[PDB]
Amino acid sequence: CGRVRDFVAKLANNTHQHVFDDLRGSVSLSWVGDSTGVILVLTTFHVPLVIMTFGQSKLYRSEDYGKNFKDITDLINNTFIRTEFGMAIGPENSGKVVLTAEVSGGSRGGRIFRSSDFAKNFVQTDLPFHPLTQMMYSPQNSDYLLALSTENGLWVSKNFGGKWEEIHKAVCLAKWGSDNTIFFTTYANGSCKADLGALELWRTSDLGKSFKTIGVKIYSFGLGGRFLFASVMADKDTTRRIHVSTDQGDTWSMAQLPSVGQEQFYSILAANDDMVFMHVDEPGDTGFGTIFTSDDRGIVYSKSLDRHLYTTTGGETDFTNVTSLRGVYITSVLSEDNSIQTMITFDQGGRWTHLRKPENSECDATAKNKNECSLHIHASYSISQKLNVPMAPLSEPNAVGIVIAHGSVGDAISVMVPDVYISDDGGYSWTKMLEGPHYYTILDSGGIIVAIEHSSRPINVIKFSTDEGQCWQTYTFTRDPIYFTGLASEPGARSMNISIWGFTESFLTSQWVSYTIDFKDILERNCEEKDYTIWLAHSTDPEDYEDGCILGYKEQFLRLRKSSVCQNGRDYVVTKQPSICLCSLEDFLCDFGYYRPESKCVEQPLKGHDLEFCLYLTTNGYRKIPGDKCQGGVNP
Amino acid sequence: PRWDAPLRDPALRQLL
Ligand SMILES: *[C@@H]1O[C@H](CO)[C@@H](O[C@@H]2O[C@H](CO)[C@@H](O[C@@H]3O[C@H](CO)[C@@H](O)[C@H](O)[C@@H]3O)[C@H](O)[C@H]2NC(C)=O)[C@H](O)[C@H]1NC(C)=O
Ligand SMILES: *[C@@H]1O[C@H](CO)[C@@H](O[C@@H]2O[C@H](CO)[C@@H](O[C@@H]3O[C@H](CO)[C@@H](O)[C@H](O)[C@@H]3O)[C@H](O)[C@H]2NC(C)=O)[C@H](O)[C@H]1NC(C)=O
Ligand SMILES: *[C@@H]1O[C@H](CO)[C@@H](O)[C@H](O)[C@H]1NC(C)=O
Ligand SMILES: [Cl-]
Ligand SMILES: [Cl-]
Repeated sequence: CGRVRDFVAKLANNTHQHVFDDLRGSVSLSWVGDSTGVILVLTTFHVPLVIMTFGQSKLYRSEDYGKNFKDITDLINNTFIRTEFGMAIGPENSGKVVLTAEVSGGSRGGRIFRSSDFAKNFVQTDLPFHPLTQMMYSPQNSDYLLALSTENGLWVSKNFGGKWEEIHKAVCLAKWGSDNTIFFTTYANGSCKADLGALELWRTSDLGKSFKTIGVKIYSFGLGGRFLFASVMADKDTTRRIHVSTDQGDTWSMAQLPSVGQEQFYSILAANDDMVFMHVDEPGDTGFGTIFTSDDRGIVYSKSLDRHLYTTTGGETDFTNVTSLRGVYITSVLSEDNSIQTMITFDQGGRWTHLRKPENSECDATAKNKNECSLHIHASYSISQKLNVPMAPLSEPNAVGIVIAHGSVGDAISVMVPDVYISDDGGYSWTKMLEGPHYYTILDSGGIIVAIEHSSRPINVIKFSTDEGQCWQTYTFTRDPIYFTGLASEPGARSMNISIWGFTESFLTSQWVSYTIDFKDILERNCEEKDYTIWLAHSTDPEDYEDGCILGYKEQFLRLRKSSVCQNGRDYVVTKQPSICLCSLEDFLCDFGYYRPESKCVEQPLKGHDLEFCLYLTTNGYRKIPGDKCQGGVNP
Repeated sequence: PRWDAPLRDPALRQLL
């Protein structure tokens, strides 16, 4: 360990300073498209008084991954941009930026500045309304925009915000579906807060020319992968139930899920083409609830995890899709003793379990036994309680296996200052990566992991690893230390450019600055076929025939070798071959009406929300797990 | 002052 020599030379010329405006202003960063290098930076000075009197927005634009910027404030004339709305960037490489300008007193509608050539040219456009929300793009067409007004009217544009037309008047919530469909709720007599529970859900397939009332007595709605969800109030009651439609609200079916009071809430934790994870808050503001995984129809729900930590009103939950490995999800749970623990599922919420203790760790003060304990992960709740946690867990799909996160090693989540931990196998095994809290980033699909220390002092050092966090080279990137604020790499983790943001120590003033580093010379050579190695995902018992079967299949990957030092590339694709396992009874979840004593699904004599689902239809008592792809073997 | 690098498509949890 410590392999590399003369790396300082290879990074010195590739480090790129850029000073911006002083700390009298506030910076806001936004990327525009993949493989572009196009970053926008909006400096904003505001001294807010009784009315608008002083304020200045400047706009900068890079196109070399943030190494150099050109001032483009002239392209928005001399206009103040409202940060609240932000930089509405279009999907894909559409190159469609839209800013929202402040307007004078008594103006009938607001103003926007909009480019569609990666911020090379903007054009001014006065609106017929004052917008309330940021302008949502349609995913199918980047020229199609919806926006909500300050008078609750839903406006739509076909020509990239050039001309707008009010499709409907009394709109609360609205969002795009597939094929340019617009689902939205609307009120009748009183406002959204008052009419909450007696709203009605509308649909338009043709940009508001035609309409269809797809639901009534609505609390709210949501889109989750293939499914359309709607919370619906029980008539002559304050309770509500979740209803589901797979055909854009033409036909509905009530979900096999409990009804909830007004104190409680449902939450779409995660959703794909296969299934949904649904949180249901336990009544009486207890601060937890219950995860339910759906079937492929989104209708029958198995109870996945009890006592799931989710704070009141929503907002805070530690539920984390580990994107670097299939079927893996980490979250936090409350104990009976009121201590928070971290559970991991490897089979999409079939079985949950504690995380394995890392090799290079002692068990902390929370642990009963000094030698035997588990890993616990800091995420959104830890951050909300103001613990010394600079980042939530990080994983990238293209960096297969890699999960980086802060944590504590014991019987529960500890208030003490955490170290950073890494798994290279999607969270089966763990290791202490770095000592004390850091900010972290994955570059080149795992080829380089980068880390900056979280410090009250200013800093001038960046730690990097070419062998997935086992060995760490330390690089001094500036002679003048900075108070670090954040990192910015290109989304997708395919770049080799990291931008270290912060502000200077106090001289005449303090000023915003970004040191951008390219690692292209550190990984001078591209990776050949010899650099990769065969890796079975989910391996427990290598000698076993069913080893690595999760949702009825295995996956053998071509992972990059740790010792190998090379660029994966931008064009890099995750090479994997699946092995289809034989079906067992474990590959089938129990259909409605059936359960497991012990493991075989057997009918039940029906209480609670089961009885309600039965009353308000035909089955052998088994159904295939959604996304389960086993063939042959057991079959009821 | 303030520093923000927001995500374009942040997967906010839908409530019902
Ligand atoms: C948990 O996270 C993983 C990884 O982010 C999710 O799996 C990914 O799901 C998406 C969409 O369901 C898949 O996207 C695919 O994109 C290609 C085009 O790039 C397209 O050809 C496919 O039709 C599909 O849209 C993607 O395959 C998949 N990623 C991996 C690495 O398997 C997963 O859905 C998340 N879990 C939940 C419950 O949402
Ligand atoms: C890190 O940032 C640098 C710039 O600071 C990026 O450099 C850019 O790299 C690509 C090569 O992949 C160049 O692409 C160009 O493509 C067009 C169309 O095929 C072609 O006409 C050009 O000859 C060229 O190949 C691009 O010019 C280059 N830009 C600059 C300003 O040098 C680099 O992509 C980033 N690294 C990674 C790994 O993302
Ligand atoms: C600036 O706004 C004026 C109208 O107030 C317009 O004539 C001009 O085209 C605008 N320029 C740009 C670059 O948007
Ligand atoms: Cl399985
Ligand atoms: Cl301040």
